[PDB]
Amino acid sequence: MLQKREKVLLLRTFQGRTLRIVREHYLRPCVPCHSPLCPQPAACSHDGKLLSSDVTHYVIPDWKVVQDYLEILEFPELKGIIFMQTACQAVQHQRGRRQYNKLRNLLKDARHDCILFANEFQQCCYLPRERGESMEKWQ
Amino acid sequence: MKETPLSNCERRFLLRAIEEKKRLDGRQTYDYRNIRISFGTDYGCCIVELGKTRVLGQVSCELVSPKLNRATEGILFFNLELSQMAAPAFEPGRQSDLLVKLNRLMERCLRNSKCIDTESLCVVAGEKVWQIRVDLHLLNHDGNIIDAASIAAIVALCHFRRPDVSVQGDEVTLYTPEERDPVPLSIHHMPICVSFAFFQQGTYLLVDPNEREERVMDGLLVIAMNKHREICTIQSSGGIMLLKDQVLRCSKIAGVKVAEITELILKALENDQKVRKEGGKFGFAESIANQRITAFKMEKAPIDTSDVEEKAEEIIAEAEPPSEVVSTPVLWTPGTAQIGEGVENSWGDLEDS
RNA sequence: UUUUUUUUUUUUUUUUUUUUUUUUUUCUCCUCUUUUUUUUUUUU
Repeated sequence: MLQKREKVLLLRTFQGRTLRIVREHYLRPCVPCHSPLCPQPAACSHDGKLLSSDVTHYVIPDWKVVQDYLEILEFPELKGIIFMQTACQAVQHQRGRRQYNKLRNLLKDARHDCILFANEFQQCCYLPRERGESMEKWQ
Repeated sequence: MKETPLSNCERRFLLRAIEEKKRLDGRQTYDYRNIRISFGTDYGCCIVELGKTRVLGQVSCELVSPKLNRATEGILFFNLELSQMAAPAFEPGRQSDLLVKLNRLMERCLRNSKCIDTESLCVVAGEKVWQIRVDLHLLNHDGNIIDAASIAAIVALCHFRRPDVSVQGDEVTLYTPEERDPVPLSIHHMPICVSFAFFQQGTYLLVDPNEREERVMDGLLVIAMNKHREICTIQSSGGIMLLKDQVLRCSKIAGVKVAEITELILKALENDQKVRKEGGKFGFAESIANQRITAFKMEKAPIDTSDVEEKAEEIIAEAEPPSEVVSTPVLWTPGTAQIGEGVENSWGDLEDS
């Protein structure tokens, strides 16, 4: 079933000590997609907050459009938003705790069309870094 | 030396009793041996007696520099030790597989429960902070060493009183009980251990077993659980194979028993504080039973210090003065000189060549 | 009117030891509104 992979990290402590901590990662076959046109209900069963298809389109910030422009994406006229967990992780590890707390309230709310997606826990959307890179380009 | 061996009549006797659910010293299954606390004169010193076991607890603090990292807390040593007098077998370096499990039980309980407030034991950060260091000794072994050691550590920590300091601007100062009054500590909760013994493959249990009952038992279960309703450690050991309803029954038992024990401890500490505040006499001395043959009291006594001058004078006067043969030092060459019968020649030379 | 024979509970005990609480992370962070700042005085 699951597929193990690794993630190295370079943590810098307050005393100036960095370390190559290594950690884990477990992929899965079926990440729920919380959509009303998922062509197989059972495999995930969509047990959460679920959109209703009326919109013309769907807009997904890549990472920055929710990092700073978040204050826009609250108007209850905006419809059809889905958040990729990698953007959430970027903003959490880059914008402290306040913006992230507003974002998580946004998500945990039955007034808007916000869901969250496990980009990084899905078996063919994950991609490993390569020779010569950066967080922006990989992102 | 070793301990007297165990016969095959005592095992039979304890097991027919245990099957019949009656013990030697009369106490039923879910009972403790009654307790008796006694306080020293300087703070953080007590003597607890559970049944016929004794433990001496004594807390003491001291000021050091706080390592590297964790710059805003203090450290808390512990060192259990087993005194040769507790029992014949205990020997300074031949019982190294009980000391470890005991120190561990004590440290995991006291330090992981987070009842002492080691937050507010700093003076500066990066600089001198108080380093407390608890110390317990076992005096008399009669079974259930860890319940008594835990109650002793609790009382000793809840009776200490630190020194106290003034800090303002960037300047230190250290007071004394006459310059400033010693200060108590802050104790969130009171984690108190309980032990259970299992007999003939878990079919029976007995609360608070002593040392003979300890040699006819399979394994031990200890359950440390602070006041309110919060468990803090458990450690099955020995030779036991346990069920799942039984752990819950044990947890109930430890809850009840720790309730009662905390009643007793609180009452004793309050009474002791009342005595210390009334203005009466306290201490190890005014604890000796007087209705008993092996205690005696005597107020002070000048013995007669009227004669010592005369005796000393006559002794000094009545003995032979130093004699007067003075010796001479001989000089060989700067660096070496000799005194005594001396040597014949100036120095040896070509003695064998 | 039915003789004779077919062993049994392992041998051993007179071995030295010079340590010591712990142990190993989590980031930057918008403090709202009459003011200069009042002040002697006396009854504790």
